[PDB]
Amino acid sequence: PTHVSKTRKLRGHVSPLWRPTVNLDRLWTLLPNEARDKYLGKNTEVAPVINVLQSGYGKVLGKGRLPETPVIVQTRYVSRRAEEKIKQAGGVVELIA
Amino acid sequence: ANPRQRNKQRSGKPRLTRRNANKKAKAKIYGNFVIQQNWDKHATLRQNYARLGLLATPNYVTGGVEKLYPDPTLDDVLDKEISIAPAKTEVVRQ
Amino acid sequence: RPTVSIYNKDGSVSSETLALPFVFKAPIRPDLVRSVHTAVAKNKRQPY
Amino acid sequence: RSKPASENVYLKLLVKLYRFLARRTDSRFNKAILKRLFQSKTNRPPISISKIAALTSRKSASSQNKTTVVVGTVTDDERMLTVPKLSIAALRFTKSARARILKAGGEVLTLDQLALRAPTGSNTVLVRGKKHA
Amino acid sequence: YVKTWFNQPGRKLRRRQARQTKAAKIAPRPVEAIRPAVKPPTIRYNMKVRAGRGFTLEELKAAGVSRRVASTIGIPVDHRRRNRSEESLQRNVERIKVYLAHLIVFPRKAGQPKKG
Amino acid sequence: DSVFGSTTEVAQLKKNYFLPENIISNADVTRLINSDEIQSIVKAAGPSRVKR
Amino acid sequence: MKFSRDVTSSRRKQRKAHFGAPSSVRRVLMSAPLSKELREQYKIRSLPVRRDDQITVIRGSNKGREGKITSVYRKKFLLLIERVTREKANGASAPVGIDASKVVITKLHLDKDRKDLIVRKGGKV
RNA sequence: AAAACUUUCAGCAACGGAUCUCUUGGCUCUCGCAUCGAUGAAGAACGCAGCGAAAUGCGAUACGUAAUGUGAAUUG
RNA sequence: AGAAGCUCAGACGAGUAGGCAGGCGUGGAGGUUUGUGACGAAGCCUUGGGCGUGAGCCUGGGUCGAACAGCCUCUAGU
RNA sequence: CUGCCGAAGUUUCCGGAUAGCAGAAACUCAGAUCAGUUUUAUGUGUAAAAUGAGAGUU
RNA sequence: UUUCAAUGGCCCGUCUUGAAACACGGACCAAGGAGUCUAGCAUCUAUGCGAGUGUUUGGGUGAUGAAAACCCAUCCGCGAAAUGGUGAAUGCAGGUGGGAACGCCCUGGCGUGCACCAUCGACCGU
RNA sequence: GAAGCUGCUUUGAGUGUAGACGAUCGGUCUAAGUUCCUUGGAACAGGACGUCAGAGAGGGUGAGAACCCCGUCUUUGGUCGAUUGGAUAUGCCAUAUAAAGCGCUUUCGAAGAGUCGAGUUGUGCAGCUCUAAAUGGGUGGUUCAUCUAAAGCUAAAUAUUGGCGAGAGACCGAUAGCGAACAAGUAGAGUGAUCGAAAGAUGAAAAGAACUUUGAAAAGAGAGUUAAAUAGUACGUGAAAUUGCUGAAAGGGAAGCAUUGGAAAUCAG
Repeated sequence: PTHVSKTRKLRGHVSPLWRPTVNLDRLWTLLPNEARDKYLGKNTEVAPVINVLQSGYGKVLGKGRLPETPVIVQTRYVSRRAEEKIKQAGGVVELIA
Repeated sequence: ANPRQRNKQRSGKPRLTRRNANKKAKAKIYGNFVIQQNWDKHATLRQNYARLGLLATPNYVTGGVEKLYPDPTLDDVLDKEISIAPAKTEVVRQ
Repeated sequence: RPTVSIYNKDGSVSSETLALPFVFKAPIRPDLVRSVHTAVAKNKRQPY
Repeated sequence: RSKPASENVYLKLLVKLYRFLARRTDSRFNKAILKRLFQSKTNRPPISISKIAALTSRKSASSQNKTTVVVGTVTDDERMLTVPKLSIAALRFTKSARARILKAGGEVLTLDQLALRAPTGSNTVLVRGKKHA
Repeated sequence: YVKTWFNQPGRKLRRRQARQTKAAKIAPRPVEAIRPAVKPPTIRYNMKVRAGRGFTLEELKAAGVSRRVASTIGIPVDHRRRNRSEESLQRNVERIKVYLAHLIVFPRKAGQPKKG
Repeated sequence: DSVFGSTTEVAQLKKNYFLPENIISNADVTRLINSDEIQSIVKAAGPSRVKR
Repeated sequence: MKFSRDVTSSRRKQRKAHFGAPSSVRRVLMSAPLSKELREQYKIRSLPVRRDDQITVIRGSNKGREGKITSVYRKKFLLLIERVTREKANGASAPVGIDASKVVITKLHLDKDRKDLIVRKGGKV
């Protein structure tokens, strides 16, 4: 406001390829909370599917540890260490065209 | 302000006033008689269409709808016939 | 929760009651409301 | 800074409460808390629930029942999945952090509740947030 | 030259009135036509599905509608778009087939002379 | 209760809105100070306005 | 409160309309209330005044004076009444004008036109 | 060294039109609408009233005629 | 105990450029004062009185004849 | 309108960056370091008692 | 308040200079009269939320003024990953020292040790 | 797409009437104090007692009016006429020996030239010179993809300092706001193109000062009107500069100012 301006007090003083990246530690966070309660920590024959393309991510990177629960990761691209950690956690990677 | 506008400001002839500026007025229904009878003039067209059992748009709506109360593979599909749709409103049945 | 008694057309207390909504326990902020009101009471200003 | 620029009435109430506690006790904890309440938001960075979980069970761990105290916001850390039991007193909790701590863990506290529980700061871990920003 | 938006509320109400004036003219029928479902043309957007312009001549023919009566009952036609995959064809056939099942078509008045 | 919700229950008429949480639990610090917990640990209360 | 967007609540436009109204409108502007006996007789709250109407001055210095209407001076909103005049310095009589709202009609000048107007405004003749 | 004269102060009277109060005006924003002319337009000139110069209205049918509405004025 | 407050003690006081803080006044807006007013609002005048370090404020009398202000916030053609 | 703080007055490098003087913010420091000062000692310079002051940095 | 006496008192503003003086401005009074609005960027402070955040292009809706308030579908902006295609806990997401704060003791000792700073260390900046 | 074939599905460029639903124009309809007292020239003020309210917007009325008047609300309508729009029902007429969609093919399928383009000179476009093609030509991409120029029409969303109206505003308040609130592009200036002002307020009502007297007259003095002429058209309020008069005081080639008191005047406690 003009009233609080300090010129009110000077009166009188003479004056590429689109590819957002997601790391492994956030892969389970993308999935909703009720599915995590169902699939995470339980040895179920059916595994959850995390299509990281539908969540606005182009590539899955390898930062972080995944929990030992297997999970199917559907994506376009994946860093070489990321899918190493994925099968070490028991999951598989399905590259999406 | 203009010489044209000052011309009639000083003139004795009254202005050609038409009182047509009634906002908030929703257009009345001609066309279908059944719709006209069951249509109430206060509600919007989206509220009237929903109440009468009709669709204002067959597509998605490009905004958040209103909420007044806290609500509680070719062959099998290319040749399949949808078993019509039920009429839930008496107007739609009408 | 506390209950509030409902009053009839003649001012007599009705036997029905309602639990106090949680909104009545919200923090009461003169500083925040004044700032929001300052900006919101500016949104129907015609230009000059 | 003899007073905070914040016009929040409840922040002024906390400052009043810890003005008394700082001067009517001999706790260097209470003097520290009063100073950090005066500090601006720039100098009060948020601390994550994961860093709190780390600093409790770090090295020799020995967290026991010690209550974590931070003058700031305890933001949640969605990367960590299984949340330990924690007791934190803070200015604010993000809705995620408060929900996660309560569901699988201990309790959340405000700075007035802590002053009742541990007026002298006994068995309290005074944790700051990373200012590297 | 500065453009101002003081008529932003005035424009919003004028369009809501225009929608209301449409419904006055044509009451038992929707104020919008049925658009198809298509997939955007880029690697960034091909996962999504948005509304196209009209249903291709093969989508109409497969559904059972002819390209002449399609406009009459409110089904836009797109002579330019084509079906490069069965996925797009089967998706829009069911969009029409749902439309036809949910549609009430009032009969017209047919002129008929005394003799044939 | 549906318009505003609570601090732990979502508002039904406002998608993803929870009531704000306060900085303090009890908004009366006077009784907080005069509580037994704090009074039992404070050092000896010095004098008020003193003689010159 | 006004709710129509066709009626103006502007003081500027109300004074301009009142002070620039033509004689056909100033006739309706200068109305006077009917007396108690006339109101219970005609079921009419108020009428526009007319020459040769027996009225009774209600307010002003001339309160209580009674007389007919000699000329409704529509162009300055003043009513002129017989035996209600002001004596100038030179002895001439200048009639004193009173606003129509300050008088009360005690005997109407009934014509065919007024009678239809009475029964037009929900009244009994 | 008394008056005059000059100056200062106060009172009254002048001169002046500030201040205050308002205001059929301006300015700004929004809204609805689309209608000049060879069937002579916009503009110009001259005229017309019982008593008129401007403005307004009008065109030798000249501060208007017909029709329609109102219902008893106009007014110096 | 308007803790924004109350109280005790000591020292210091020019100040350009510059830096920092608190105040006075004006037009209009939201709130408020069971606010003032034809038994005289505003304005103006006065060798009338009072308050403040100061910007300024209140008041007596006279004149005047229709509106005006205090506090809390907003705003600026201040 | 009042109150408080308060300079430089010019080096050093290419109109300037720098430093210096003045402030702010955030740190650690009181069994500590400073100093437009004087002594003592070693050969004017260097090093360690007197006196004063809380002293530092970013 | 006016006046007298004693004592004191050089015309204000601007400009130039180390400094004056000069050099302009000023007959008198009233009213008007000059760091404003906006776009971007950056600092600091406050506020809301916080790995998120941003309702107001637009749609819904709004009977009491409806240019307000209210509600939000899909996108999008910045942030969450850097480096020059690839793309990150080796090691409690690493040890040593100083350190805020706390605890146990009989000033000091011991333990714990945030922020930050020097240190050995890694991983593709973390 | 044409032409054949096939067999299912189709049909008015009419003309009346009736009623309903809309739009436009005009006329018309509308709740409650003007009871008492006090102040005042005037009550619309204060007080007392009431009323209406889907109306307590605003304006007028002799000072602040929901109840005196116009209005406002009801009206997101009643009524009366008009003039019209797209439907519905129904009557009459219908040139059907007709027209169309879909489906089938041992039959066919025309597609725009001084234009594209090349060269050059100017600012994709234009001039100049030269001047085409028919799975051709245009435009993209690493052979492919896409399009079909050199002919044409087309509502809506969009713009709008003008034109016909309207409703508003944290706008200006007569040196402001448009140059112009009045008189305004006027008075006035210039050969001309053009340039371009100043100027709002008596009172509720003109009741605008009869009459007498002086004076040639303008005017003056008594008088009179008004609540008021400290409202007399040189008109609300009447500031400062400046000027005249009266009172008090001071003054030997400046003056204003400051400090301390006296004297005179005038206040306060």
